[PDB]
Amino acid sequence: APATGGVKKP
Amino acid sequence: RTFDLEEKLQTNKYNANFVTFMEGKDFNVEYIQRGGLRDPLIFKNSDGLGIKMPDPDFTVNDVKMCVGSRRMVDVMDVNTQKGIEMTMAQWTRYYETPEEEREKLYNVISLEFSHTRLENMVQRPSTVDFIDWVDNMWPRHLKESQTESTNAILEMQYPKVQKYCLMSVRGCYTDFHVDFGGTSVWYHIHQGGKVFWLIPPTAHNLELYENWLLSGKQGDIFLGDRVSDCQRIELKQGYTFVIPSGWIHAVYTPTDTLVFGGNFLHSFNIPMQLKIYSIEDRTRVPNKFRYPFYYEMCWYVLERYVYCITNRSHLTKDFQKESLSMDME
Amino acid sequence: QVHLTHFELEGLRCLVDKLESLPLHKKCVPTGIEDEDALIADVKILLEELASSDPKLALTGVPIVQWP
Ligand SMILES: [Fe+3]
Repeated sequence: APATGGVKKP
Repeated sequence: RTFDLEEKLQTNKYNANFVTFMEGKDFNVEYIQRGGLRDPLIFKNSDGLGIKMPDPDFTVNDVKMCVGSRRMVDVMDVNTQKGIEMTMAQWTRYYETPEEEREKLYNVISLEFSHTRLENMVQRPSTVDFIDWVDNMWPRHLKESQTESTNAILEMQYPKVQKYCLMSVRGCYTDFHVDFGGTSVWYHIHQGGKVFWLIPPTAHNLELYENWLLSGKQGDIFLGDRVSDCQRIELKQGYTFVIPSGWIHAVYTPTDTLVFGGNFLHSFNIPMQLKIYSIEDRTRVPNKFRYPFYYEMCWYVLERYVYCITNRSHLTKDFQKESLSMDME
Repeated sequence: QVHLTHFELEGLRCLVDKLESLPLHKKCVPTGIEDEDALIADVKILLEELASSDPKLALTGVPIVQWP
């Protein structure tokens, strides 16, 4: 479960 | 949802006049200095913008080939507005499935393809390069060190949010929202078309928006109906759309569409950018859906202005030498 | 005397007021910054001296922040 960022979602 | 999306597309009540239609060569730094980029802009053609786009018949499979077949992508379940995850090969497989055979409506709006083969095929409007905080504020040697093409946070060396590939099938809907960090957005329709509901970031509407989030009943209320002024605007193929900071918008996909776009922070509407960030804070938006290194970028902005004006640096000696080494290139 | 737009003067003010009042566990001072307290001090001085920038002369058509 690698952390991510800058994901576009409402 | 409980509201009827169909009538929301038919009615003429959303006849507010917010959007400004412009010529590309009029979209320069002086314009931003004059207006502060407060108004939604549409460029019916590309002339003067300085953008670069892939072949007009570019396919989703071509997108897969350029980013990698095993590249994991964030997919949106339209019915629930939740998020799932699949490979680009799996996504391509779904997108290539005939319209009447798709078991479900899926939407990909978060494919950041910087540092892939796709990167150099798509170019931002030139003016954005002059004002984007990532290109002018963030330490250059850090950004240039980026190798990871995905948005994994541990490998991210800078706000990787400049180039997005959005792939939407006919019928896709994105509910009302404000892009992370209060970022402004450039939006180019490569193939297809989009339908936008626009709401101005007034104090009353931002409060309405926030309570609408905390309400949790976002699928039971069409936000454009409970504001005084909303505009429904249709974007066509070849159009470029620029969304100012803080503007609440929903989007519908009337046909299979391929869109390239990106977000950016600038120095001409910092207050609104900070406004939107605090809303994210109060509404408990998970960090994965937020602007990466937001406050770090803010600190770097203050340093640049102070140095560019007074010639006094507040970076470490090592960081000053890193920059000095790049000035001699 | 450089000339900043009122958009920038107003924005920089909110920035320093914001970054200055964040608690330590929320400040997020980047690794590249040396003395964030000193940086904050110079910004207030800068804004004080730039408070009377002429709006017209500010429309230069080129950003104050650019790489050498
Ligand atoms: Fe958006």
